[PDB]
Amino acid sequence: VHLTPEEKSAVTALWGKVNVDEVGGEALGRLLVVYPWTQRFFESFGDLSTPDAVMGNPKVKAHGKKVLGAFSDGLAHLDNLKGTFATLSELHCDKLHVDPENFRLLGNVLVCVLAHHFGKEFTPPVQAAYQKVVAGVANALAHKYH
Amino acid sequence: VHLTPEEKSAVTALWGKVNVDEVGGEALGRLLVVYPWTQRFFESFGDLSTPDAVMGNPKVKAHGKKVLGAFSDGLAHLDNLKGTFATLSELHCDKLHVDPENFRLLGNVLVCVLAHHFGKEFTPPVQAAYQKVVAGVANALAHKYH
Amino acid sequence: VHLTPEEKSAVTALWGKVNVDEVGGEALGRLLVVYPWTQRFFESFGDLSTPDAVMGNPKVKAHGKKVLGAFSDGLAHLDNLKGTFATLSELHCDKLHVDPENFRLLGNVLVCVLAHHFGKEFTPPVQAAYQKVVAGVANALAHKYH
Amino acid sequence: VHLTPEEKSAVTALWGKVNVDEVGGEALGRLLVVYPWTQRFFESFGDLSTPDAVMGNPKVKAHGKKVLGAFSDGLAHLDNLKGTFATLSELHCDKLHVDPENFRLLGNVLVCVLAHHFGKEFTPPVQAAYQKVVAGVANALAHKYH
Ligand code: HEM
Ligand code: HEM
Ligand code: HEM
Ligand code: HEM
Repeated sequence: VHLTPEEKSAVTALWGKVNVDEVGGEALGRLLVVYPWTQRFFESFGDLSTPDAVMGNPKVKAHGKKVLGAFSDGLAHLDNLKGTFATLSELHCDKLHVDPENFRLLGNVLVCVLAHHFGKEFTPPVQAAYQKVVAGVANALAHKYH
Repeated sequence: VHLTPEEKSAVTALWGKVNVDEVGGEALGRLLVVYPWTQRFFESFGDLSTPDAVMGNPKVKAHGKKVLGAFSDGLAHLDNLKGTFATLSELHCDKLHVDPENFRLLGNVLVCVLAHHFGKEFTPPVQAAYQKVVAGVANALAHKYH
Repeated sequence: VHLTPEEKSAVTALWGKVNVDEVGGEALGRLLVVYPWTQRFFESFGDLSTPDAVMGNPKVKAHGKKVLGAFSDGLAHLDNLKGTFATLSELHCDKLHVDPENFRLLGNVLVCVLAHHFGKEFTPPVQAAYQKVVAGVANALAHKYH
Repeated sequence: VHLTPEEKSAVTALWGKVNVDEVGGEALGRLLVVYPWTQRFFESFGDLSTPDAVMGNPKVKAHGKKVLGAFSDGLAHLDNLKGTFATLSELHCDKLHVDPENFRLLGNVLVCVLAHHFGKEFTPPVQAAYQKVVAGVANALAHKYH
């Protein structure tokens, strides 16, 4: 990832204020609603049969928080997303066999939640910069396939 | 495209409240900022060298109006998108050689721009519903390649 | 999916010399080797942990003959792709939750397999028409998500 | 790009047998036939309106060789794809505005062309490795957008 210094400062000025509970629940719930094939990764979590069921689901909510913590770390290490994510790459690729496309799609969902939460401060350039971050994190997650 | 009763009703309702003059222009502007290669189709519109020149460009705006009204037509014809866009497919495909992937990408941008503006009313099932709509429109635009 | 009368004759002609006991299994196996996440759909098939294991697996080859028969059904009914895949789309989407991207991949794998077996008569236009046919197939298999 | 010592050994021996004057022209040509939107980048090239026009265009073959040669540079330096391609990445991204997806599609075409000229030597593992390699090159060409 390269961010312009104007992009960079903005991107992290905004992350400072992110509610991980709201953003994490919204992001992961919306993945499973918008892209329902993804549910077959979380059969364990229980009831995922409707949007209310997915969104209220406490394990869905709790796992989104953890997902966001990882992105929080990606953020604090944009120079080496590939090392930051090396072990998560091994988990999702070697063991979970998550399709790399789903990494992209969660990324894109995360972006549209942030437009939803960053409000007026979510300008075209701030949007461009977060799309780069979640694309780099996606590529880094899929690294054990490459 | 298949939508359920809930979905369609909230779809059109949210769509009722969209500004005709502003949204297409913000989505078309955002596409060219986030995905800067798409600028190659619009160089005759003027200066696209910075985010500010893309977003403020009057042709980008004015053209975005036509883009938004095309989607509007699509919403009115979800039954027959392929027939609805047959003429715009010839234009984009045979004459302008727009990559199918760019159609997809504008739809995703239009989805974030809705999420940005309608915050809480852009529920997960309404996002799912707009995702299905824009991808349908993208497919029908790409019909000439197929 | 549009082919010219030139296109379909070339395509059907070539299709006639496709070894139906092996091309299917070759494409399924190459899918499984080339994009190893797809293996999560077939864990009841026995040993898949080496290229050799995969390519030898009798249930890969058994299955591929069935895959190949469904592409022949597709090739016969290009004006009725959606309808022709209605039942498989129910299976693959509502029962098996296969990601749509994987339908596209298998298609592309089937393309390189044909090229691998034919040469002489696998002209640039036949390759283009087969890509179209397989993209039509994948889009029909994903119908239930649309 | 990681390759296994067997993949690397096999991949290099195959590339040893590639006609550097022809395979790259066949790739670029088939790209232009199969995914005909890519024709719009080649503004110098004259007539691209039929498959013969694309495949025998002198500039298609001459440019094809340059492309092939750059792929050799990558296959030689698999630990150093970002560096090997930095200058091409500027060109393609900043100056020419080539969509990443198209870098990927050119890769996939090349893979099939190889499949087309090699037969059983083109094992499932060798296909897998080339797909890795070509995706690596696509990602290093798109570096300036990231
Ligand atoms: C793209 C960004 C993503 C990030 C940053 C991320 C992050 C994480 C983290 C931090 C864990 C917890 C691992 C542990 O310590 O044990 C995890 C687990 C998991 N992730 Fe992801 N993930 C991502 C995408 C995906 C996607 C797209 C899927 C599936 C569609 C997925 C499926 C899973 C599953 C199934 C688990 C195991 C959860 C469990 O413990 O039950 N992840 N992920
Ligand atoms: C996916 C939804 C899209 C819709 C609904 C749409 C709709 C339209 C409409 C209505 C026109 C004008 C018809 C006329 O006035 O003669 C048009 C023109 C055009 N569109 Fe699109 N379009 C879409 C996507 C794209 C994309 C992704 C690109 C390029 C990145 C693109 C590039 C163009 C260009 C270059 C023109 C001609 C503009 C001019 O010179 O006046 N469109 N589109
Ligand atoms: C793209 C073209 C595809 C075609 C034409 C196709 C065709 C078929 C057919 C005809 C069946 C029914 C078999 C039977 O009743 O015995 C089937 C089953 C199945 N397909 Fe597909 N398929 C395709 C893609 C995929 C992909 C991409 C996946 C996963 C990566 C997949 C996974 C399965 C599975 C898991 C079954 C059930 C397997 C079993 O229990 O034997 N298919 N497919
Ligand atoms: C993905 C692998 C690719 C490689 C290895 C590659 C390599 C190169 C090379 C070596 C050059 C010439 C550098 C020079 O002579 O100054 C070049 C120029 C170019 N490439 Fe690519 N390229 C790739 C993909 C693409 C794609 C997908 C497109 C468009 C669809 C594209 C469009 C061009 C254009 C328009 C030029 C300039 C042509 C000219 O000089 O007239 N390339 N590429």
